[PDB]
Amino acid sequence: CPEQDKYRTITGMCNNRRSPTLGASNRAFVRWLPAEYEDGFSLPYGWTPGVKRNGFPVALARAVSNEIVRFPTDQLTPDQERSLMFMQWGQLLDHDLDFTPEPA
Amino acid sequence: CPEQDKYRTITGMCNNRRSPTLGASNRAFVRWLPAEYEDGFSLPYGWTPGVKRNGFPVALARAVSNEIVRFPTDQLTPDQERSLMFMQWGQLLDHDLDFTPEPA
Amino acid sequence: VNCETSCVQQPPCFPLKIPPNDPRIKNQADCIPFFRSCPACPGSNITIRNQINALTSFVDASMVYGSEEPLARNLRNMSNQLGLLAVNQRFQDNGRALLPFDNLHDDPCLLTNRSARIPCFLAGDTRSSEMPELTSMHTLLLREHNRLATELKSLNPRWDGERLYQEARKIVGAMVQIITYRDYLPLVLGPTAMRKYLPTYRSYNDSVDPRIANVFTNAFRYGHTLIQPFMFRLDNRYQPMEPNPRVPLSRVFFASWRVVLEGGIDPILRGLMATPAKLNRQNQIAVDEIRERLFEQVMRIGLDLPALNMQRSRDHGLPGYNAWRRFCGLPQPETVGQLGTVLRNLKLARKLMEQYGTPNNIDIWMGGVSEPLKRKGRVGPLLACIIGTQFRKLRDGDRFWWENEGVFSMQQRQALAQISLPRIICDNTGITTVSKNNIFMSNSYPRDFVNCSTLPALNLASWREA
Amino acid sequence: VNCETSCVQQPPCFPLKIPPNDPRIKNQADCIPFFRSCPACPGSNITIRNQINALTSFVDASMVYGSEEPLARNLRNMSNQLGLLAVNQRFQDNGRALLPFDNLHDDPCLLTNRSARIPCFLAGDTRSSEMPELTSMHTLLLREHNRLATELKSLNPRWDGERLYQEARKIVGAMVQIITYRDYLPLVLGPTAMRKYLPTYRSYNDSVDPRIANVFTNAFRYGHTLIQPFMFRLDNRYQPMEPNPRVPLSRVFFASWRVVLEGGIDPILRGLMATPAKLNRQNQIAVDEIRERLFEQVMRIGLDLPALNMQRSRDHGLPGYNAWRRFCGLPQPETVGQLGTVLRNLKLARKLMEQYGTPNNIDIWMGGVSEPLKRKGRVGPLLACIIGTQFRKLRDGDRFWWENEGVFSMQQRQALAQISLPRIICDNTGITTVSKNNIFMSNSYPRDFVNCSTLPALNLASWREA
Ligand SMILES: *[C@@H]1O[C@H](CO[C@@H]2O[C@@H](C)[C@@H](O)[C@@H](O)[C@@H]2O)[C@@H](O[C@@H]2O[C@H](CO)[C@@H](O[C@@H]3O[C@H](CO[C@H]4O[C@H](CO)[C@@H](O)[C@H](O)[C@@H]4O)[C@@H](O)[C@H](O[C@H]4O[C@H](CO)[C@@H](O)[C@H](O)[C@@H]4O)[C@@H]3O)[C@H](O)[C@H]2NC(C)=O)[C@H](O)[C@H]1NC(C)=O
Ligand SMILES: *[C@@H]1O[C@H](CO[C@@H]2O[C@@H](C)[C@@H](O)[C@@H](O)[C@@H]2O)[C@@H](O[C@@H]2O[C@H](CO)[C@@H](O[C@@H]3O[C@H](CO[C@H]4O[C@H](CO)[C@@H](O)[C@H](O)[C@@H]4O)[C@@H](O)[C@H](O[C@H]4O[C@H](CO)[C@@H](O)[C@H](O)[C@@H]4O)[C@@H]3O)[C@H](O)[C@H]2NC(C)=O)[C@H](O)[C@H]1NC(C)=O
Ligand code: HEM
Ligand code: HEM
Ligand SMILES: *[C@@H]1O[C@H](CO)[C@@H](O)[C@H](O)[C@H]1NC(C)=O
Ligand SMILES: *[C@@H]1O[C@H](CO)[C@@H](O)[C@H](O)[C@H]1NC(C)=O
Ligand SMILES: *[C@@H]1O[C@H](CO)[C@@H](O)[C@H](O)[C@H]1NC(C)=O
Ligand SMILES: *[C@@H]1O[C@H](CO)[C@@H](O)[C@H](O)[C@H]1NC(C)=O
Ligand SMILES: [C-]#N
Ligand SMILES: [C-]#N
Ligand SMILES: [C-]#N
Ligand SMILES: [C-]#N
Ligand SMILES: [Ca+2]
Ligand SMILES: [Ca+2]
Ligand SMILES: [Cl-]
Ligand SMILES: [Cl-]
Repeated sequence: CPEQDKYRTITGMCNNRRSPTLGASNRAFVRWLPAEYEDGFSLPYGWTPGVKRNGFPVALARAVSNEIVRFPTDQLTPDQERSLMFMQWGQLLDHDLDFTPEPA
Repeated sequence: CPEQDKYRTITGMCNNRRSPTLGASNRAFVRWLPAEYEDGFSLPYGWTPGVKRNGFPVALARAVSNEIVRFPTDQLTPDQERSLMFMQWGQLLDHDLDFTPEPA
Repeated sequence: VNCETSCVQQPPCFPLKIPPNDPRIKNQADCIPFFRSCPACPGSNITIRNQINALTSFVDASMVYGSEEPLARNLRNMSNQLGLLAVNQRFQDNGRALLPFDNLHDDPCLLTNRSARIPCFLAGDTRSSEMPELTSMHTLLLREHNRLATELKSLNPRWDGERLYQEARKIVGAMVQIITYRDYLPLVLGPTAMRKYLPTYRSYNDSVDPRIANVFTNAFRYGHTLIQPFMFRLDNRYQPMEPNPRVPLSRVFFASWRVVLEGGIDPILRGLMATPAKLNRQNQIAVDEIRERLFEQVMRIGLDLPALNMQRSRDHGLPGYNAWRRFCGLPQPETVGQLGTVLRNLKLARKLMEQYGTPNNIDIWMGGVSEPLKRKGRVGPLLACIIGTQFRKLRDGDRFWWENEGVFSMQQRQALAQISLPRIICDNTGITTVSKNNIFMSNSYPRDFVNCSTLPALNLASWREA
Repeated sequence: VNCETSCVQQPPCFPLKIPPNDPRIKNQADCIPFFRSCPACPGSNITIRNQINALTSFVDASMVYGSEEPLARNLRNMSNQLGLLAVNQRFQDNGRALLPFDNLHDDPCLLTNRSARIPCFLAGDTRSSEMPELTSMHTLLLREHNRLATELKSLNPRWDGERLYQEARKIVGAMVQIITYRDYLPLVLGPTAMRKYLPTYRSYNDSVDPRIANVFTNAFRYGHTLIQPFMFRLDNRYQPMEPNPRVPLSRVFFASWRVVLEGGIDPILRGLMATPAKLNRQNQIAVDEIRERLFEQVMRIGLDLPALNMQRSRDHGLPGYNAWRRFCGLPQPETVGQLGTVLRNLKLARKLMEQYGTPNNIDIWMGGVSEPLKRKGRVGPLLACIIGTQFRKLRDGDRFWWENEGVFSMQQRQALAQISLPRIICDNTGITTVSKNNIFMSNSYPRDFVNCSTLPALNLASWREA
């Protein structure tokens, strides 16, 4: 890292001079809690048939969505104190913060 | 991880049910602070000629030992309140807690 | 195994299985496509699998400039010394700039309308075209950079292309920071959580880890609960712009052709300002436009965003609801009755217990968006904690935070305190009447609107090198 | 390549450079051998390099039993159903068991005395032969395991080999926990840091991360400052055991032939009990037996333990002194004057600044062992914080902690509270006079010593299966 600079690097590298990659692009996320995988280190809960999580069957994500999230659109409540721009800035800001790559 | 168990596994696996590798052998250490490497991710300070650490030259480990650690052996002060067993239990205990492997 | 065309569960695919009596997918041999997030250390039997952030965590407008050097270079107009970002060479929006087109192998935007042949847009981030409202925001910031570079060139004649680009980029970054922390976050968190997690800024602390936490990538998806089922477009007098003022969201995803051929970003920006967001209620969590018909036009089957969020948290090995509550110092309900009290909703607690068996296993997004919203906020205690904690780190651990001493002069900071999203819209579009501040609260025309001529522009005088 | 036979700095080596005018290594172009610790994710350009713990972090006597399944099985006597650990088949120590020999490729123990041909010992941990005093402790616990298994077999005739082994192993692990937390840690940390970092145990907490922290591997090396330059051996009346009662440490490293051919573990254990440890003082930090002559008989030149500790911290990417002071909530000295105040030694502060330039760069081990010792403790505030913090996590985060509900019965817990190292020595050796508790403080014969016959045996009645 340069002893002195004038602007941000494009990758975020060198923002933190003691630990140059912190906040820089193409680096693993930090973990605020230890990860919880079916095998302890790699497989996601719900991977292996019949394997429970913490004493209970893993609920299908699509089943949770159908039973708890799904609702009749005519019931929609327009937020009287928020604009749709509130939603949009949120997504734009998200896209300044994180993108988690996947294989093509 | 078995629903119930009566004894520790040999690897330490399954001690923590939610994250079964925690405390288990042949896993990375946890970091209490982000790592500080010359390039930010791998090379140790003292690796590349001329690369300072935070504005100052990297002090040779051997120079620090010579200038600060070295002392006349006949000046050794016996601890009137600790046995050498206190030294030895510490090493024995250390060998229950950690061994950082190296290539042969 | 092709995760998009097969339902076989093999690396790197983790397809979502279909439950019996599904309201849409009656064939249980089908599935919802899902690719596992790339592992930070592929094939390791030592490391606990982690995922990768391809962007800079800092609030530095990397969605405008890029987070990698080749891209950042390609997004720049290198044909002169004006320090501008490259603009579309084939199309304009009423004489104004559009983002350049991208060159993608399998362009999804092309599939949203075969005969229009409008590819996806090229931006600092790869998702600029995911919805036309987002593209409009990207396009707005691209224009503001070029507008800033132009004024700067007049004030400082000696500044070369590089200097102008960096100075305009530095201003845009501070604008994103100001709009986000001054206007946006207080309305997300509410007053109490805002004061608790974002106390008054002191200065840069190089011991504050600024990385995005893996959990934040799923928790901040709370915004999915704010999504309306339509894209609303309004004409210059804020009336439904004919003949298609309310397009179903399932026909706008990656529909870049709508920006180019259906009136530019003005109708879209006016729609965002004068239409209410959707409110998150405990039995009105997220709409079927994203729950049943997500990306329906650009693939074999419509996805389910809420379900993907939950499958993603599992892919990422994220702890369940009670573990995150504990992390946050919040009580951890163990019975349906205790969960009922925490959610102030017994009926929702029962549904969650029927699905999960225990509050320990509730997936973080589901548990987070299930909590009652904090007063004057749009997230509950758990999400407020995760989101508030993340943004304080992105602020305090950023050496280039706009208020950090040395980044801007005192007069430059005084000038920047006058910026606003409404003004930026005024400076870069044909829109002459915009929302009163706070733009994120105002949503009713004409009650909440004012003339652009009443909003003082950013005064760049203190940027004079003289 | 061989990091032991050349000074080329290339993977996986990181040789220690030599300062001009070194009092021992006169050719400045040479070096001290050093292999970089194995990376958790080999060759990655995404991950931040981290190191690996080959052992279980729990205080579970894994140095006796092994931390990997094949080894654990090989350490056991599978010739019968007695649940015993295998013992040496070629040599005994006055009729008592010795650890079996290992089968190593370049066995370092054979080099310490070429004519004796005694290889290194096989134990749960690979370092059992590093010094004979360590070997004696490993041998002591192996015998105690077999002693326990034998008694449990009389108590419970129907218990098979697996049951007897597991039950004995369980008691041994509990013994190591009690000696460590009841007798050892209080004398390391002092009463004040003991109360702060290790408050009364309440319950197993499955949210406490029990992993060893990278910094602890270096911080717990504070113990190197305790090492005396000799191995002391004493006869049955605690008088020097001729003809060699004081052997220079540089001739006992990996000297497994001394345990086998020079009187077994009894003279060694007596020496550990009746000899003072070395006291750490600010101008008497570590002896030349380890600083100039470490592993002299098995390396091309003598190594320097203090220097290796510092090079290891850099290999591991560990933050400097002030970052750890900050992590611990301790003031961070920024000037030589401030450092002088913190260390209560301006002379030492000046020396550290001449070497490091800034207290921000002082290596964790060096800065840690430089701090003045806490009252009735043998580490300063920084090391107390790191060490205390670690042991609380190993206690609270261990589902098999001896005091955890369901591990032992109340009556078994009452029996275990009576165990002590002096009694364990009495039960497994020919020594009939041992130290008064606390064994780690007691160090002067006959003043601090008592007859083994005054110490009650561990009562195993409550292990009888009704
Ligand atoms: C079981 O043990 C759990 C772990 O406890 C730790 O380790 C043991 C060995 C003890 O030493 C213990 O003292 C340690 O805390 C324990 O859970 C822990 O509980 C604490 C207290 O609630 C949690 O702290 C809170 O954290 C949140 C989240 O931010 C934290 O993480 C980020 C990211 O790393 C850091 O940057 C932050 O500094 C935090 O460390 C904070 O928001 C919160 O602070 C805010 O609220 C408090 C209270 O109003 C205010 O005083 C503050 O100013 C803030 O406004 C706390 O700091 C901790 O996260 C949590 N850890 C885990 C792993 O869950 C649990 O309580 C124990 N249970 C029992 C029954 O013993
Ligand atoms: C610059 O920022 C630093 C980071 O601060 C955090 O993030 C920012 C954004 C804020 O949210 C801030 O509030 C956060 O704390 C900051 O350094 C931090 O300072 C705190 C307080 O001194 C440190 O906490 C102390 O930690 C030690 C070590 O244990 C910790 O880590 C382990 C391992 O992960 C956990 O298991 C523990 O739960 C702790 O989290 C503790 O020993 C100590 O607690 C003990 O002492 C206190 C005080 O007597 C008692 O009340 C307790 O009961 C214990 O006896 C503290 O919890 C924190 O480690 C440190 N972080 C870093 C990275 O250094 C710094 O102060 C900021 N500077 C300025 C000028 O703002
Ligand atoms: C007989 C006394 C001791 C030694 C001989 C000895 C030697 C070492 C060596 C060679 C290392 C590695 C140095 C390097 O980094 O290349 C080392 C590491 C550790 N020690 Fe040592 N040690 C002796 C005695 C002690 C005592 C009394 C300790 C604690 C009270 C102590 C601790 C440690 C620790 C924790 C390590 C790191 C272990 C790991 O591999 O993770 N040592 N010591
Ligand atoms: C136009 C509105 C929005 C979408 C369309 C949309 C879509 C997604 C999709 C497809 C994902 C990935 C799902 C998966 O895990 O497979 C997704 C991820 C994230 N979002 Fe989305 N989102 C829209 C809108 C929002 C809003 C308003 C957000 C926040 C206020 C928001 C956030 C996020 C986040 C942080 C992610 C993860 C990003 C990453 O890859 O790290 N979204 N969204
Ligand atoms: C670069 O800038 C000039 C001047 O504004 C403009 O005419 C040209 O089209 C721009 N090129 C690109 C690729 O944007
Ligand atoms: C597709 O784009 C064309 C312009 O080429 C437009 O006329 C048509 O209406 C669009 N299709 C739909 C279904 O809107
Ligand atoms: C196994 O136990 C028997 C009986 O104690 C003993 O004779 C034999 O030597 C032991 N074998 C090993 C390898 O220790
Ligand atoms: C080596 O061991 C033999 C016994 O095998 C012993 O007689 C000799 O003294 C030892 N060598 C040294 C240098 O002590
Ligand atoms: C969402 N992107
Ligand atoms: C020390 N080992
Ligand atoms: C592209 N223009
Ligand atoms: C070897 N026995
Ligand atoms: Ca960014
Ligand atoms: Ca262990
Ligand atoms: Cl996380
Ligand atoms: Cl660490």
